[PDB]
Amino acid sequence: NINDRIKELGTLIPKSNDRWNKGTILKASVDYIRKLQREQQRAKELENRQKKLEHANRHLLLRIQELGIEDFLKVDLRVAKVLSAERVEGSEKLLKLTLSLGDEERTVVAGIAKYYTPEELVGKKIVIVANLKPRKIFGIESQGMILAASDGENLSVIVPDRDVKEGAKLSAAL
Amino acid sequence: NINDRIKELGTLIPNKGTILKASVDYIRKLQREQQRAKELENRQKKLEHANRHLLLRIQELGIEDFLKVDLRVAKVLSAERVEGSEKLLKLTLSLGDEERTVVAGIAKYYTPEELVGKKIVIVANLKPRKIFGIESQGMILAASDGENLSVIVPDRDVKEGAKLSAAL
Repeated sequence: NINDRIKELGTLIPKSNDRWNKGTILKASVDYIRKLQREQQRAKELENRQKKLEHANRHLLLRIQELGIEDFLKVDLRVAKVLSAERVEGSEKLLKLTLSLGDEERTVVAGIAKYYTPEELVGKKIVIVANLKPRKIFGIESQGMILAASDGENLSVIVPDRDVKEGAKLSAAL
Repeated sequence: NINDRIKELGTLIPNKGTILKASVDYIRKLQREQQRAKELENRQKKLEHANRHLLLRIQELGIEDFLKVDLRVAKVLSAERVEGSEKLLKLTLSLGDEERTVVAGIAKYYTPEELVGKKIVIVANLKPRKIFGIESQGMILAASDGENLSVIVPDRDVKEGAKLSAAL
């Protein structure tokens, strides 16, 4: 009832290595508590610095990843229209896209051959990066590049919600 | 003292058996919450590394951003006030190799007579911006305090078109 609980306090209290009375085993208790009280309060004050540092770290990712208008304007995203698509012989991954920006016709290469059929591409309004650097592929020049979104399993080209005249430049204005 | 110091345990936690039994609970609780702090004290060890890596990255990012700016000394060749505007000055500037044209908004703070001839620091790479009829290839550095506008000039004399460099 009482002595067992005081004896229990003896178990939780660290090794005394000293007399086993009743008051002594109770004295250490208020000592133990007071110390633990001090520790947690010092640790609790420390945690506030960690959170203050937590946000501070995040806020530094924003700063380092910030885009800016002018940097963005250097990237020219425009809606295109597919004219034809043919599978490349000797490759089960590449498709040669013929695109229409209204005025300029472009030749792009895409890896969606497994995920996309030429028949379903013709007529589709896909978004591309026109400015993007040509990378010679299979002895063929890929003028501009195609935007994609991949989970690894699922491949997806990008499309405007409504239909729009081919060639429209994507803006972030208002 | 036994009862009085037990009573002290009453002031500790925010009937003799009740608070005694309420003490072991406070103990067991504290014996857990402290065991966590030792992990959170090692958590904040990794967050110390994070701040370290990001700053050095920002530092490198900061230095890289500076070298993008090609600060070059130019020499005013002409200065004529723009017509219909009381704030603009079209300035022809020799850099020693090619004479660029630059508009400056320092009309109210300067006379063309006092200006012409002085070797001033400008921003070279700055994109050419057309300002009502003139194609300014770069822009000039001017300090403003609200009371005084001041163009920027090297302390000693140096060859025109010199590349203003910071140390590193």
